[PDB]
Amino acid sequence: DIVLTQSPATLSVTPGNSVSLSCRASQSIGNNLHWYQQKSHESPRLLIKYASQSISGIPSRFSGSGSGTDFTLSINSVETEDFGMYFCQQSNSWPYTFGGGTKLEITDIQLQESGPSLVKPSQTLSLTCSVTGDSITSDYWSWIRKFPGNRLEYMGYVSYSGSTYYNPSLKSRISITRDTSKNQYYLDLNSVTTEDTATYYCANWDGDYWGQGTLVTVSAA
Amino acid sequence: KVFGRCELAAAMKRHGLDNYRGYSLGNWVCAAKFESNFNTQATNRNTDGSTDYGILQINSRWWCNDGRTPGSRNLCNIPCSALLSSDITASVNCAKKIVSDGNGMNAWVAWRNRCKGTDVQAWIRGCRL
Repeated sequence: DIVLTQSPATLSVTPGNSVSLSCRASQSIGNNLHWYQQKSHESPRLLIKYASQSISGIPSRFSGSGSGTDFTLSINSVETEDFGMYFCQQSNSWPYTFGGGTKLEITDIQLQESGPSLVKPSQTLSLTCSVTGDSITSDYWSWIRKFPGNRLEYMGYVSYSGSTYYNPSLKSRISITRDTSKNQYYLDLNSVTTEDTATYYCANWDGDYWGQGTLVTVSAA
Repeated sequence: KVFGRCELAAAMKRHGLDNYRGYSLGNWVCAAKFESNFNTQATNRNTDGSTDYGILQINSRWWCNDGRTPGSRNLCNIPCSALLSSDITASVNCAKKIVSDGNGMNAWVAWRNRCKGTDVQAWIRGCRL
């Protein structure tokens, strides 16, 4: 797997000052490095795609640079609203992987997840994403989860042919399906352990549209 | 814009298409030659009313909106006109979505016919990348 190393782990800054967040990759990934901001339990928001390409609606002060194995997110004069975690993600190679994150400290279509909040070890976790505003046949659809220590894992996606991609770390326990007549797609994760305690997100593959996230706790209770 | 072979090879490398999802660089140069002859502004109208756009002849029935195509699905969420730019950014981005399906580069007929199973790396030789 491609390992993405972010530094610094945390950064404190005064408004009006500028910052540079580094992401380096264990192998060459071309321009296929995307940047997310995530605020204390909301869905990630895509800021920069393909190393340097601007996203509509994202403020001018964010820019990205780099290529190959070396990448930088720059904030040209930080504002108080810019507090949060910053994650890089590669899309060069399956499985997609995220960096470990950088805590910045400052001194149409809708998706909706549904599922249990509490499950028992070794049961099947089943989640639904309900899509509003377009047909599910008109995009690729993803599942992502965030472990309690801020770790992000790209679980899988289903594309137009119905072909699926699953993170190998999940060892065949995952299934992603669609129901066109209901405009829903699904995640099933078998034989859950306490290692599967996470916040789960649905998202389109493009990374533009995210659900709100749903915390699932696996407990012997 | 009409690219030279090595000029496009270099541009495609800068746009992260060397080794994207298991496909080496030559695949993309080879595809561009046989689809559009390296011309970003190429268009081709089909019997079904859809049109192919750009350096990789991406089809409006599936991938982009041209306002003219019957059961069009706009999977790349882009006007087809964006695929005509001399800046290849949008064609590359949409190509990457297309290829991230299990069909891979088999989506392009010209690639299957002219490139798949050949010495694709021949398309990038003689180039200062």
